[PDB]
This record gives sequence, structure tokens and C-alpha cells, in this order.
Amino acid sequence: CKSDVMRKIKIDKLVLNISVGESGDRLTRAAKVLETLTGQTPVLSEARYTVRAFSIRNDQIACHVTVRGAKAAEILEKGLKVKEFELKANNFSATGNFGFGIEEHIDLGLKYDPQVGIYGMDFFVVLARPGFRVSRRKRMQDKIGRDHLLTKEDAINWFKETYEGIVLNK
Amino acid sequence: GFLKVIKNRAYFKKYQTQFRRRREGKTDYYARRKMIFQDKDKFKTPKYRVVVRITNKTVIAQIAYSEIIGDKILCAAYSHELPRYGVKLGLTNYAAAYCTGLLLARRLLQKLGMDKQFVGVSDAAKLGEDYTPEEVDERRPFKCILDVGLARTTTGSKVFAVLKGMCDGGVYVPHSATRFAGANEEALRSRILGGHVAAYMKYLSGEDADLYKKQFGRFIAAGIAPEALENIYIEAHKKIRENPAAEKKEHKKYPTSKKLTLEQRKAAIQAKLAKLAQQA
Amino acid sequence: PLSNGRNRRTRKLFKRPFRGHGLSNTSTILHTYKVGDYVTILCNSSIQHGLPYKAFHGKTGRVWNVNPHAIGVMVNKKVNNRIVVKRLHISPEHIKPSGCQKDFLERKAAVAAIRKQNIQLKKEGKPLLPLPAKRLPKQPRPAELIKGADIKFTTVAPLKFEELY
Amino acid sequence: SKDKNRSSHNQSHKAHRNGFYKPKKSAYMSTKGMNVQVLKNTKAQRKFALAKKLEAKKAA
RNA sequence: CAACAUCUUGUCAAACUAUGAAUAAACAAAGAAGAAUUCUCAGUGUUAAAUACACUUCAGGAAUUUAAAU
RNA sequence: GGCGGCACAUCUGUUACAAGAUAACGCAGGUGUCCAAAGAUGAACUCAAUGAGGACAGAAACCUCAUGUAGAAUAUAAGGG
RNA sequence: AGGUAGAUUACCUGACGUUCCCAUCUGUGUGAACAUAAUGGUACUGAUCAGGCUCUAAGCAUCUUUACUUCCGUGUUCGGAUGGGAACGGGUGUAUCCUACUUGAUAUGAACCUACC
Repeated sequence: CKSDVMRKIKIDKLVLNISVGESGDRLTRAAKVLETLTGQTPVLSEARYTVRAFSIRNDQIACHVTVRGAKAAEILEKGLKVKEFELKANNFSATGNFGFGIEEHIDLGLKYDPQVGIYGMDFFVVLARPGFRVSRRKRMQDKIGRDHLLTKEDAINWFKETYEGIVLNK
Repeated sequence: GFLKVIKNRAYFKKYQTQFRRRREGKTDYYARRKMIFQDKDKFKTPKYRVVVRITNKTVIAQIAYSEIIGDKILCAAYSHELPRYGVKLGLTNYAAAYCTGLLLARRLLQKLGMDKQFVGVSDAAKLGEDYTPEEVDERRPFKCILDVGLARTTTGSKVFAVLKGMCDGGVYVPHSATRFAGANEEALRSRILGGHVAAYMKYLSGEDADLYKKQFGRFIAAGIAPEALENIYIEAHKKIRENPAAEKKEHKKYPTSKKLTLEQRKAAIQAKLAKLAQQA
Repeated sequence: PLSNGRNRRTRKLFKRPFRGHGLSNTSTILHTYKVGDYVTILCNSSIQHGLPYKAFHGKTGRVWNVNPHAIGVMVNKKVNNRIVVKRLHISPEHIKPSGCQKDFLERKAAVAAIRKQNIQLKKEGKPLLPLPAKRLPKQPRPAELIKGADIKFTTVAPLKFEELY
Repeated sequence: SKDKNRSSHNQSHKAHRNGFYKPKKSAYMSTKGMNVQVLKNTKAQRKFALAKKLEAKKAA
């Protein structure tokens, strides 16, 4: 009858973001690989302020998409598979989330044409608890209690308990 | 180290809190003041609103008119009292929202005594078509306004299921039938009679026994077949237009903490100071 | 040398009260005004539409007509060497009920309570009550005696000068 | 030939020799611009009452 | 040592302000004709319907009391 | 007087004196426009900035969480909202 | 005791911890249709396997804040008035009105309609 069930940490959102500095050609292909990887159409993100150093305002720069549920857990395992479950202690935010980066998207390398090319990706995982809806619902939207909210070490223990991943201090 | 905390006393001395209900996230004061504003040349003539609020387990419908002292409730009807009319499970369906709206319409007209000339529609074949009460002789129907609250008004929302029940009960609520479960009739009619519930019941039965028993567990224990729902809501409507007039102990209290008097509060600091004296 | 704008010199007049921004109370739009009432014009800068002229701010007027959304108010305005009658139509957000007759209506009520008792008393034939005494400017207080048993004396004398530095 | 621009000197003394002319009572009793329905009700009763008053005069 | 936070200190603003006087401004202190009460009461309209409410010389009409209200 | 300027039609803050009015070729500025949307309405959302994270990516590209009474934005001068 | 609708809009806010939940409320399960978006996260709809972990509500503190009282202080300033004093600058006396900031003590909500307990 203990209420620990409502304190179980679960991954509620995984965001994959591809940031390329040019509109067209690369962005069309970058969106395509994200669609094939997950199964939903991503969005095309446009720049906020023009920067002549990076040669970029309204132009579409990057593409990103979020997956939830069983799909999010599966893709995270693949992202951790290439990372070999090797995460630094600094990869975890003070709010209880974490993320990492990928240089080569494994996907399909058989017909890896120069058209598709090779794109790097970044994984960001947002953890949560059952009861976090109180801050996102439309009616009587409130703040989650401080003890209910996650912490850096709470996320680390979750990583070391559901995946047997190590955390380094290098 | 670096804080630059913007919560200092200079931050609070200039702070301006919102209205208490808005600060609680329960009232849209920008739209409430439009549903409230009676014409100034209609002195103290009430402006009635149907306050429809759906919790996780009950469809609350009320008829309220605003006053400076507070909001006064002329009538009310809940979906938890539907078991009196034969509906025992699924109290938040599109079907139960119709019954709650119908029950409050007939309960109100019984109070004012104007229920013999204002009867609305009663047959089950016209549940799907639009009806608006009209002038009987030269006496206007009871006009009310639908207050939705903080609920999005989509094309299938239940807040308009209550409105359809109110209009079917003979109470005039201005509307347009472009947000009902239809928007033809039988598409609207089926959802009013639980047709959408009694098709997941049959669909899940074929697919999985575990999923079927998990979603409709209490329905199975009650013996409600996926065919009884159609007739159940017909009987509930029949039993509502015949006796809506409400019904009729000691409540067990549970005190929580109670405040501390100045004597107890002062003694806590003095004792803690004494502990600090000996500890340090 | 100011300008002739409609809302000139309103940096401080039209400013909202400290920590009093945003929507107004619902009593402003719920209070019922009747013809003959007394109201005070209070321009609300938060509602730019129908803002009454700043010269009528704080003026106590009488309600002369009640419309579906606006309340007619009749106030006095001073011109070269005369007084004219200005008739307005303000929304309830810019006005406020007036308490100019607050104490007068207590004296009207008190005399009515006595009169209602007097008619009954004359029915039974018993002597009737007198009307309440009129208000008077502070009168010269009468002579009184002070019992010295609980009286203490403190001497008063000029004080030796003490430097504040 | 610069001249003085403006002065409010002696203006209040002038305005009070023949003091502030208050409006008469009839100024406050004007009815132009009243509520439309209110004027209709008042006209209806004044027409009804006048006709009743007149038929008695015609009767006698 | 910067610098960044945090706690004090010294001195200021016509185009800075929480607070905010004194002097003033505009009301009321009984004129549909000097009050009040009781009974009766009609035409329109608001109203779900009103006997509520709004306006109609406090529609109107009749009795009793009454000159009071810094 | 001329030369210079427009205090000549006109808006904001201040001089300006806690009602209204209100001087100087007093001070600091502004107008002769702009908008089929930058008008009307409905709905959804919350801004500036900061901290902490995420391959290339760094002080500045994109993504996420938290704090965030407006310190943003509202065509324009300033003041109000 | 709880929920819906409110009026007053911080005595109602914020930070730190804490207490029940028996009803109620919330969080909670699901995605077939109405409906929804990049995502069943939101909003929508269907439901009842579990839980007081959060919300909510009640209380704690030499708590910031806010709200009343005293004091600050008749000290600042001010209406009226000399053939009053001073070379000025400014500042008396008389009949009067009288702040503010700070500090100290107290409070941390009261109240209206309907249903259920």
C-alpha cells in the first residue's frame, strides 16, 4: 500500500534535434532521416536572430521531433547502444534531465547514397513522475512540489538501475 | 557565489497578486464579466447561466445568477444521482451528460410550475435533430446561457451534450448545432444513447479478453451487455420526465491541525532559544 | 505653455493606483444605478473607450437616465461667470456610487423609526416620543467636578535646551 | 514693441460682481436624450390618461 | 586583486517615486413646489410569468398625522 | 529693425503653484505620415532576461527543464494602458 | 469535513519543511469512435487497476511580504498676521492645520448560494 508507485521515474519525452546551417538540400534530407527513424513528421525550425558569422533570420535551419511512450524508450536504447551506456556525470541537468550526442546515424548504411549522406544527431531525454500533469493541464495549473520534482542524482540512480550504465568523473 | 536572486523584498513590495480564483486557475474573468453583465436598464433582473463542469467522475450542472454578495444557485443536478433513474455505470459518458442536462431542465420547470406547457421532445426518434423551445401561447420559455468555463469547445465535447438535454427538456439555451456530436441525426442520436460506448464494448470483446476486462471491468460485473445500453438510456429518459423533483442527518467532522495561540507560539521560540543556549 | 490635447497633463492623474492594475472588481458592473442616485465620476485609464473628460474627474453628479450600457450623469460645470449643466453618458466602469448622503440617510431613517412608534403610541393614547435633536456645532462644555482621589499631577515647565548633534 | 501676453489679475473680482449665475430648476428637468423605451412608456400613459380625462369633459 | 552576489554607510532628482499634508475643488444636510404613513390603484415595458421592478405631475384618488431636519 | 528662428495650425513630459485656467525667441522632444492588415472577432499560447544541460556548436545558430509582475512587445515623439 | 459557483482581490503572495483523505477532488488506465496535435504531453473521449507522491485544503516558523495600532513627532512642512530682529542669505514670536520614512507589538483571512458527507 506504500505510495512509492506514484514516485516511479519514467521517461515521458525524448527529443531528437538535427541542426544544419543551410536551408534546402541538407534540411530536406535531415527531416527525411528523422521521419524514417521515428515514424512521425518533424518540424523545421527557423532562426531567431540573423548572424552573419554563421551565415543565417526567417530561414529554416534545424529540424526536431519528440517521441513518447514505448517508442521513446526503444530509440533511447539504440542511442545508448552506440554510446555503449557510457555517460559522464556532467551530462545530467540540475532539473533531472540529461542528453548526449551522436555523430553517425546508423539507420540504413546499405544504400547509403551521397543523397542521404551522414547526419549527426543529439538525444535529449526528459524524465518525469506520475503526477506531473498538474503543471501542464489547462484547468488549475500549478507547481509540482519540490520533493516530487527530480534531481540530478535521482536521474543518475535511475540510469544506473534501469540500464546498468556507469557514470564517469573524467 | 553569484545569486542575483530576483525574489528580494524589493520584488515583493511592488508585486500585485491576481484575483484569487484566477490565481487558483478556475475562472476566466475576461469572459465571466461578459456573461454576467445584465443591461443597466434591466434593474436587478437576473441573468441566468448554466454552469457545466465535468470532474473525473461527475457532470455538475447548475443554474446561477450573479450578485455582489455572491453567485446564487437557482437549481442543480448531478450525474451521481442517475442511479436513481437506472443508469448505474458510466456516469460521464456523452449519454450521461445528456441525462444530467435533461434532468436539470425538468427539475427547474417543476420548481417554477411551468412544466406542463413546456415539454420539449420526448420520443427517442427525435433525439438526433435540433430542437429549440418556442413561444407557447404568449409565454416565453425559460432562457438561460451556457457557461462552459475553462473547457475547449470542440465538435464533440460533452458540454454541448448537456445543452442538448436542456433544450430537449424545454429550457431555451441559445446555441447552434454545429458543435454537437453530429454537425446527421443518427450520428448524433447514437452517441446520445451510448452507441459509441456499446461499440467499443463489442470491438474489445473480439480483440482481447484482458483489454476488455481491464477497460469495462465494472460493466462486466454488473451484467450490462453491450446491447442493454441503448434501452437503458431510453428508460432513464422516461423515468426523468416523470419525477425530477430532487429528494431529501449528522455529518462526521475531522479536524485537521488548529492554530497555535500566542502563548504556545512564544513558548516554542523560548524553548528553542534555551536549547540553543545549552547546545552552543 | 501646455498643449491643447484632450488628455494633456495626465501623467499622474490617469496613472493606475499602486498595485491596482488590471481588471476592476465585478461590483462595478453589478451595482444597480437608479435615476436620481448620486454618483462620482472616476476616469479609468484602463478602459480607453468612452473615457470621460478629465475635468469631470472626481465630480459628484446625479443619475438622470439609465441606458442599456451607459449611465447618464448630470453635473455642474463652471464657465466665465455662470454655471452650466452638463449631461453625460458614461459606462459603469468610470463611475462609482457616492456616499455624499450617507449620514443624511441615517437621520432620515431614525426619524422614520420614531414616527412609526408615535402613530402606534397615539393609537393606545400613550404620550408620543420626541423627534431626535438636530446636529449642532461643538457646544461649550458645561462645568464638571473632578474627584481628586485618583488624580495625579505632573509639573510643566520650559525644557533646558539640548543639542541634537 | 513687445507687450504683456496674458494675466488672470482682476478676473475673479470681475466674475463675482454679478456672481455665478446658477441654472434654473427647469434646466435639470430636461428629457431630451432619455431612454427610448422609457419615453415610449411615458408617452403611452400620458396619451391614455389624457383620453380618459377628455371623455369625461365631453361627457359633461 | 578583480569582478559577481549579499549586508551596511554618505549624499541627490523640474522632465523619479511607495507614502503624502496645509490651503483648495465638487457634493449632501428634505422645493413637481414644507414631511410622513395608511388604503386603493391604472397605462406601457422589463420578466419564464409576475402582485417584483422601471417610468408615468414619488400616473392618479381618499383619509390621518405634520412646519422637523447644523 | 535686419540676418537667424517659428514660440503662426498642432501633440507629450516639465516650469505649473495636489480643482479649472495658466507666461516668456523657458527646457527635452514630436506631426503634415503609416496600415487588406498593423481593422473586426474566435481560439491557443506567454514575453525580456538568467541558471543548468545537449555531436560538430565556440561568447552569439537549434533543442529541453527551471526561475521569471512585464524588467519584452504594442508602426511612430513622450507620457499613460 | 469536501466539491461547484462566486464577492473581497496578498490577513489571500513567496520560500522551507509537515498532516489526513472515510466520502469529495485530484493525480490514475486506455486510444475505438467525436475531436487533437510533429508527439493521446496538451486539448478530446472511453474507463476504474492501483495511490495519498504531487495538487488541493489545514496548520509550523524570533521567515521575507502584506494589513491594522502605537511611536516616530506636534519634530517636516503649511494657511493668516508687524513701522518684529538681519547688510544679505534666510530664519522668529502670535492664532492655527499637522505628514512621511523607520522602529516596536499584533494579525496571516472573513464571508454568500447549491449538492454530498
